[PDB]
Amino acid sequence: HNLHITEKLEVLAKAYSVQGDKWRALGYAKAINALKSFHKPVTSYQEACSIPGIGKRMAEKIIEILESGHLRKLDHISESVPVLELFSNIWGAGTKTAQMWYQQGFRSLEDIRSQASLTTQQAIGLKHYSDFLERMPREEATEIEQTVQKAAQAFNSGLLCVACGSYRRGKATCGDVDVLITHPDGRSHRGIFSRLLDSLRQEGFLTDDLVKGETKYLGVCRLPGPGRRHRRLDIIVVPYSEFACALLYFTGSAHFNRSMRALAKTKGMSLSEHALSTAVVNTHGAKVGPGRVLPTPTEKDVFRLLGLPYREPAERDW
DNA sequence: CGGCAGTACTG
DNA sequence: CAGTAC
DNA sequence: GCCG
Ligand SMILES: Nc1ccn([C@H]2C[C@H](O)[C@@H](COP(=O)(O)OP(=O)(O)OP(=O)(O)O)O2)c(=O)n1
Ligand SMILES: [Ca+2]
Ligand code: NA
Ligand code: NA
Repeated sequence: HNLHITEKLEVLAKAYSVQGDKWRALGYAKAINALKSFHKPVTSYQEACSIPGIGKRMAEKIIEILESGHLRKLDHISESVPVLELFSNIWGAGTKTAQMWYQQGFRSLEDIRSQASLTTQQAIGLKHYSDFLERMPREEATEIEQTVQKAAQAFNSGLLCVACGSYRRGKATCGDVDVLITHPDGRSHRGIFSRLLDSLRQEGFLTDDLVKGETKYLGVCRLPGPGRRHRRLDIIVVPYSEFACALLYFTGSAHFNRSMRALAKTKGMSLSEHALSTAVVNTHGAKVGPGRVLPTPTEKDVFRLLGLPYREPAERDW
């Protein structure tokens, strides 16, 4: 493996990310992930400059670690970065909020609890700071999925409930659970949140609400009994016609999703959680021209329409 | 030069 | 709207 | 940061 250039680069990428330089961190993340899974430990520059996701600047960076075992840029990391990471790991606080709290003199979560002004969402995030940093065993995700299914199938036994994300990709542990709900009849999915969430609330299962939209719920749940932790839970209701694209999107991974949107763009197509469709119309779309929705009854058709072989969820774990 | 996704909340 | 998240 |  490459673990003597990546380890240095990953410290720079984190500092860029927590300081809000989202695009530079992207390029670092890609270039790093390239190094991770390369067959060979890289030897020198051409080898580098001739790599996908490694350009002149990164190439220069790559030889320093090769030539010197050190990269000078690592000596100019702001002392703020660890605190910014601490603050942005609060659900609901991002880089802008973290930088403002830092500028205001806050340095610890005790400072935040006692003096910061917090949104409803950030207060819930703070209250579950440790829990939301933990992963749950996939068997607990199954229990959470079944709790949603049981509550849903009580109002309409036709409803289909599927846990996506890292659960559907087969991982041993899961950061949170994303439950997708549809109905093959095409309509009965509409307006089920009021009853479903009221039902899950009457349990004591749902403990906090983060986002209560018309098709999307983001909140916090806890199963009964001792030794249970609070978990992040999303519930997304989609029409049956979008089910394939929604399953793909919410199964991820997020890096797999990014690669698929890029591949779709090469074919003049758009890929979202709602549809695979023909482009609107320079770059980043056009002003007029809605585009056509391509028929995607199953996940397999999205791959096919992109000219790609079907990948089971476990093989999307990029 | 400029995209690297578009949309959904929240306030 | 800006910020955050998916 | 990467890329076209
Ligand atoms: N920035 C993001 C965030 C999410 N997603 C999609 C793909 C993810 O798989 C899915 C669910 O979001 P999560 O953050 O829960 O993704 P995972 O379940 O894969 O995260 P984890 O590895 O912790 O399990 O939404 C995306 O495309 N882009
Ligand atoms: Ca998840
Ligand atoms: Na956060
Ligand atoms: Na999630």
